Amino acid sequence: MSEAIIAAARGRLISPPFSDATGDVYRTPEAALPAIIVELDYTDAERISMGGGFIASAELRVEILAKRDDWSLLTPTPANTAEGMARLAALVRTAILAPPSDLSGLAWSIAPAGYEFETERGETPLARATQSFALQILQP
Amino acid sequence: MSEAIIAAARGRLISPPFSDATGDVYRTPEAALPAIIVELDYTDAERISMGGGFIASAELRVEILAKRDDWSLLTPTPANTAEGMARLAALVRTAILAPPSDLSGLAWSIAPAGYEFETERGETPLARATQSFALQILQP
Amino acid sequence: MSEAIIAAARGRLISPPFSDATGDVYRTPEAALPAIIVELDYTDAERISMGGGFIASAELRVEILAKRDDWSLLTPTPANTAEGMARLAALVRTAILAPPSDLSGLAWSIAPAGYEFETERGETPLARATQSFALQILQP
Amino acid sequence: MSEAIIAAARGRLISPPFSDATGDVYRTPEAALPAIIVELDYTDAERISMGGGFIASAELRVEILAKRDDWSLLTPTPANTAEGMARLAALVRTAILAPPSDLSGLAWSIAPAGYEFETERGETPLARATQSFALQILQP
Amino acid sequence: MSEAIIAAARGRLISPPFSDATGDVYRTPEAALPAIIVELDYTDAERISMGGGFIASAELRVEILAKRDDWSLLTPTPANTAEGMARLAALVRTAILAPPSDLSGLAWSIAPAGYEFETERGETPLARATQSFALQILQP
Amino acid sequence: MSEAIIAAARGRLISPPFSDATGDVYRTPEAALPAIIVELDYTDAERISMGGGFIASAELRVEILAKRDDWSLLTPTPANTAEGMARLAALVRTAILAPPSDLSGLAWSIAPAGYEFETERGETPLARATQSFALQILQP
Amino acid sequence: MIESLADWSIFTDPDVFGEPVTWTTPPLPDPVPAIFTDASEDRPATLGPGVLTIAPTLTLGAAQLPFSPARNHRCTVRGITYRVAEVQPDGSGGLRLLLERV
Amino acid sequence: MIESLADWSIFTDPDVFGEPVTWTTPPLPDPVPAIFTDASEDRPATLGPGVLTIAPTLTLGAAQLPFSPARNHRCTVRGITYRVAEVQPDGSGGLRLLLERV
Amino acid sequence: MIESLADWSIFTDPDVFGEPVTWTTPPLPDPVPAIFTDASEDRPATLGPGVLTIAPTLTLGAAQLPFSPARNHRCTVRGITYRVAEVQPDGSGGLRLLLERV
Amino acid sequence: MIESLADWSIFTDPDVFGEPVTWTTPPLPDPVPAIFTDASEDRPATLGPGVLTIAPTLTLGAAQLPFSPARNHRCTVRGITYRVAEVQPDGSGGLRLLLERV
Amino acid sequence: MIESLADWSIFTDPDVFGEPVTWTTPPLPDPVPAIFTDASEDRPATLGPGVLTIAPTLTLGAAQLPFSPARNHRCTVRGITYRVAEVQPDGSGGLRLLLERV
Amino acid sequence: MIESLADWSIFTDPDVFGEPVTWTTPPLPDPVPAIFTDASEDRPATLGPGVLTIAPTLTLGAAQLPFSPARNHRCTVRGITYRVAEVQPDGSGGLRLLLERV
Repeated sequence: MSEAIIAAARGRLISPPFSDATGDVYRTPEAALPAIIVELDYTDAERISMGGGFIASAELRVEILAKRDDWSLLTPTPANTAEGMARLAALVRTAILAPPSDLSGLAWSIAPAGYEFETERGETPLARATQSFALQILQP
Repeated sequence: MSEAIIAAARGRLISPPFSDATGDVYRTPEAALPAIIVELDYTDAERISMGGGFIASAELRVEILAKRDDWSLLTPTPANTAEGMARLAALVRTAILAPPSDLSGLAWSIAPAGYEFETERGETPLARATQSFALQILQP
Repeated sequence: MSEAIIAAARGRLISPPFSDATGDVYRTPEAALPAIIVELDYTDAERISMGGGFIASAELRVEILAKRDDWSLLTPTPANTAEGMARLAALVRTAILAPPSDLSGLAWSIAPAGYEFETERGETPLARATQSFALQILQP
Repeated sequence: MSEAIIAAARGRLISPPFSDATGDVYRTPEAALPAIIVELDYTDAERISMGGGFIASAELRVEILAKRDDWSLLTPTPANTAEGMARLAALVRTAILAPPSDLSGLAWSIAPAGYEFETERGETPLARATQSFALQILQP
Repeated sequence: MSEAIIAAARGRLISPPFSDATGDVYRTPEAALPAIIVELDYTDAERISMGGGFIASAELRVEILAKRDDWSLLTPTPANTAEGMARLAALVRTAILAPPSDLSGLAWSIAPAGYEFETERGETPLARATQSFALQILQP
Repeated sequence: MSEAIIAAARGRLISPPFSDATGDVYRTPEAALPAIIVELDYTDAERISMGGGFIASAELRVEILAKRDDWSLLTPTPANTAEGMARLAALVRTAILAPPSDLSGLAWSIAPAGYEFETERGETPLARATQSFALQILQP
Repeated sequence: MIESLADWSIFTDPDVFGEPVTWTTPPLPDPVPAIFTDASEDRPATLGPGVLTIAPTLTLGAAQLPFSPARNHRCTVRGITYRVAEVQPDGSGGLRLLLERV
Repeated sequence: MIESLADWSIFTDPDVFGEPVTWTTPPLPDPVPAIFTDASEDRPATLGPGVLTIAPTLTLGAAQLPFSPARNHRCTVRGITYRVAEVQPDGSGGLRLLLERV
Repeated sequence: MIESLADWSIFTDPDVFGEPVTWTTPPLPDPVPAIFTDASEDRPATLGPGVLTIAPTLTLGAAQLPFSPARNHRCTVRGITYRVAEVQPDGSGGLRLLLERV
Repeated sequence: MIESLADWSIFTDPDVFGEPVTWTTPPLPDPVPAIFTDASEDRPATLGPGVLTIAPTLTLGAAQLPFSPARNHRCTVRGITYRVAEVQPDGSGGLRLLLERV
Repeated sequence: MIESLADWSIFTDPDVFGEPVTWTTPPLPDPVPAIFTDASEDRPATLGPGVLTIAPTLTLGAAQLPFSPARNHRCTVRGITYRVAEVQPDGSGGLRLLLERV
Repeated sequence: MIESLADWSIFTDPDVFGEPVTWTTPPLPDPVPAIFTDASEDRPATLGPGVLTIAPTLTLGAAQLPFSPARNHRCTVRGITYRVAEVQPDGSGGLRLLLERV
């Protein structure tokens, strides 16, 4: 159930103080400097039991775009892309990979599939961070 | 038998209130905002028994293109691509993966091979959803 | 022996009432609306016995190009690419995968490796169908 | 020893009545309509025995380019690319994969790795045929 | 914890007498002829224990850009790219793969995944060296 | 230790009577018709023992560029690319894969990973030959 | 928008470059001028050399037309029936139509 | 920056190329002229042939514009409401807007 | 379609650019002029350097031509026989033919 | 090198195209003119549609400039501070600067 | 074909652009003029930076040429022997030759 | 080859475009003029953004040059030493040199 998992993510990632927009093609803003977007992506699948059941292999991708003081919350040198991206990412990782059961349950495993920091040259420097989380969800 | 399976699909996917056109190259309309198309795709194969039989590995791809209130049937925020695509997709998944035997029988396994939501920037926003279903069909 | 297998194919696929031309680069006609072409393709290989023998893994590709009433022989909606392509293909499959021994013998296994329907936008709509058949032939 | 194997090939493929030129970049002639070229290609490798030895995995590629009556030696329809290419290729296969020991010995296995027929649109039609033969040769 | 590992790297690679800048898109200087940059890159992952734990597969990439006498510290012919790159790299390898425990501990394995020397034609010749080090870090 | 292995190679390949230049980007000469260049390339790696050790998988690539009489040292037809390249290559192979222990020791295995002959159309014809040798070297 | 009538009229001037067409569908009761252009069209085949197919696009003054610019309409050029397969705006109020042959 | 007023007035010139539009957002009183351009855009589908969609944009004189060149504003062209989806500088102080249809 | 006769006559003009050819097919009596163009075409080989092949084509006035613009017809240029391998419309009623050498 | 002074003065010409800027770095006294150009740059995101970012650059007469054409210097355009992020020669002695906004 | 003699004579014009060459092959007596053009060609190496090689070609009037336009012929330019490695038609009856240096 | 002396003198013309250079190699006495051109070259890094490097070249009249057009020679432009790293013919007898900075 993507909507529900996305909804959990929507609640789980709305906490950073900035709007999260997912799949808005027309939108490509720079005004919303701190940027968050969560994607449920794809689900591959296999049978469960004899007499009925299905399970899926699914990937959740979280992407963050940022500039300036958003990086500089506390520690020095978050302008450095790596430190800044890591600083936002680890907490984000804990947000999604949190202890609460509802968030964990529909997700089953919540392992970090991948991590990345990327650099795009804008006046204000913009950097992209990806946090793939692999969740296996039983097909309803 | 692609035609029969496609026919089952044709019956199974004609229910959303909009026409389904498959493989029409010349046609690329925007007037039919809610859009559905079902493809039987490819069949790989292996032998059955001694003395004769064949079975195939086959993929069925279902694609949906949509804009505006088609997304907004009931729940809020289906403009969000993920929620909207999921909303149409899950029911579609149940349509094809339905309990009726005839639909299930020629199909054998009906597992969701893949899922996706895609974004194209039109005045009205158009979003593409793919629902690969893997069916193994005995070659007649 | 490609020529012989191709010859068997030549006899086996000449039955649809239209000429079959294979590997004619200069030729790319639209006048021959119903179109058939058979290709022996490639042969990979391994040893047989001790003291001498060789066997090959080989692929035979059959391609069909069509427009209009060629699709509409009997059942309705063969304009739909999938139904039309399937309609011609299944019979073609039976032609090549026929019971006669000579056709079967040099071919050994005759499994359908793959299937496809494709769409090209001509005034008259033209659609391409591929029917790979895998034949393992003992190298003479 | 590529030169020796190539030399064996040079003797073995010089028999068709036309010159064989290998690796001549500047040369790209149409006057030599029937065309033959043999390439020793690459050698991958592994150890032999304890105390010393090496063996290689090697590929020999034979390519034929042809037009007109060269195809039409005896049987009808060799203009058809497949028949024509096969007609030249099988005999070529026997030439290289011949019984003589010297040719076989430095070559060890002489299996046909691959086969192909290709089409290029010249006034006179030109068609390319590839006959990869895999030979494992002990490194001297 | 990328920041900490990057911080260890930051301390560990700051020793060559030149600044290290990581992920600065706008910056592409030639004034800082000797150049160093360290990237934590990506982390794939798997479960630990029953009841909780996670571990990651991670890659650390170190890149060096250089010209002139930076190559020529002591031995002759470091202009030769290979010697020069190796000369800087081996010591760098020892820096990161050093005996100190803190550096080793968060890193666990510190194996050299890959090595490379690259050539770009500037008035002063510039050469790029990559030293991937694979560190498996327990997810906090 | 790339420098040392490269140094061994430097001594081992300096014998053909022409200069060897490695990684010179600006340089692309035609005056040095016979051409030799040796590259240590990349090193992948794994642990050794318990308590400490590392070993690497490494590739050494040797490339030769040549024209005219350099090919024609003794035997006829070395203009033919294959014969000429092989003629230089086999001796080169023996040079690097020589019996002397020092050359062999830091190299451990010296197997020919790959071989190739290539053709570029210059007034004087230039041909490229590659002789990958795989050496596994213990990381110091 | 200044051009309007003038622009439409002049190009389509009959026997200059406008071939008169009649819409088979009855909504248009008057013969209508437009520019007929067809050319060789390349439609490849994945394995095959390909086939040389043809296509005819009509270029008309959309503002000139007093009736529905609509797909699925029926029209005939030089006595051969064409279903209007597709229409796409070039934004000049001069749209281009693609007409199926059937 | 010499062009300013003159440049903006000239192109906007109503009934030449400038179609007057009004920003239904109350931040703008007094109708403004701008150049409306729309054309066909082919948007593809990964498996499908694609769909012919249309995109309309307004080219306006940004400097001339008072109020705020701002996204999310509301504007209407020829009586059809458009949310100003996007704005991007061409650096002439002549920006181009992209207007959502809704 | 204004060009018709004039246009065809002008280019064909013998000894200017039009090399007269005759269709050895009996469907055509009375020699016809057409523009003969051939150039070098490099055809590649997957492993080989390639081969320099040559392709010759006739550009003719299709409308002027009576009989049938048809593939498989027989024609000769400068005394050398050519089967008309392919014909494709450029849409001017001026088609281009490709002629097999044999 | 004939252009020198003349060339630099001509383009810079204030209120024609040259917007005066001052290097807040004390190395430069006496305001300098330079050409300010900014446009929209679309920066992509691997998964995202992208973001429309903006990049502004100053084109100046390097030879005319005294002091140091140096990165890390401080300059302000129209009262907004810019660090001179990058400088690259076009070889005319007319270099282009890229200025960070901060 | 109107150009024939005139065209060939004009370009060849010695000391304008035509460098006289003689075909050392005995099939050709009486020195011929032709246009000699050589430039730098960068040939790459799969791993290497590459090598700067040079390729020289002769552009000549083929129709003017008597004897045989044939590969493998022997010719010399400015006292340096060249085997005529390749010839390819540009279709003007003006062919281009490629000459091996040896 | 008509251009020879005239052509070389004209461009070289000092203080127009030709910056005089002297070959510090003793093979050349008597200062020579040549066109100096350098620009920015962006060299990439596989993982990095890249580095802005600069490449300077001399365009000279090769025919005019006596001595040897040879690599490895030593030359200086404006008092800065350059080894002549590379030379490549453009075929006009006007070659372009690439000069290492060191």
